[PDB]
Amino acid sequence: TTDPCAPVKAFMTLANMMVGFETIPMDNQIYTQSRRASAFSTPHTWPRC
Amino acid sequence: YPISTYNHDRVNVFVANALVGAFLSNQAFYDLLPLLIVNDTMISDLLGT
Amino acid sequence: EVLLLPIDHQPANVTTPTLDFTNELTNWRARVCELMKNLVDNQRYQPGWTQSLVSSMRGTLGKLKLIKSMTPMYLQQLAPVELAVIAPMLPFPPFQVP
Amino acid sequence: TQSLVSSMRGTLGKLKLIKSMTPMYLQQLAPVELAVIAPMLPFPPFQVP
Repeated sequence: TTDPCAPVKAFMTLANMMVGFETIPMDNQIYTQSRRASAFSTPHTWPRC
Repeated sequence: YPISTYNHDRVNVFVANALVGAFLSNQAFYDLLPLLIVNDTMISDLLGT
Repeated sequence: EVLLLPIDHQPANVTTPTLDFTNELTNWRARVCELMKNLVDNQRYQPGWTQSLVSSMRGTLGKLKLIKSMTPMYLQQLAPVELAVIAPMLPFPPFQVP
Repeated sequence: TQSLVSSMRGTLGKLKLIKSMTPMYLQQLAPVELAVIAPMLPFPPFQVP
């Protein structure tokens, strides 16, 4: 896909898979680790880890 | 925070302890970093934040 | 101007709720599943359970510890607000010993 | 088969650990019953040690 947020969707898909196994520092408490990976689609919303 | 301009100002103890505890627990510590440097007293920043 | 609740209550900070794993009820479920896996890993207590039943029981228990449930978070940070809203619009007021 | 040996010595262990009240009955209650029956018999008890 020509979506520029394809790598962050690929990373957040695994981070949604692994909830409770391993925890990562997210940006805030809104866009958490267990939030669906679809919603990002924006460079402001890329997690800092 | 640059050290050379923030060398001689007192830091906030609650934000420091909560920042260490949030970083060791991976619990979205980035919204504590603006509260780390204190002003007008130690307690009123936490009240009026 | 006070009610008593048998579980802990911190209030939430957002209005869009998601799932996380930090409250005393999920901690309690984790410790119960942890002791039951310490109980089933022992072979002298269930000698008839050979290998695959043992590993399947371990996995069922760990998965049941890690179910995506929302009721403990609800009890932690939404339902006390609802009880506090309900309780003065109530014909029989609260009557609580500590 | 090494599976069946351990599994069904587990059966012997569980049959050792069965719950039943006939042994406690034979220890504690049935001698009291024979002691209260035995005067009321047409044939008195005739015993060798």
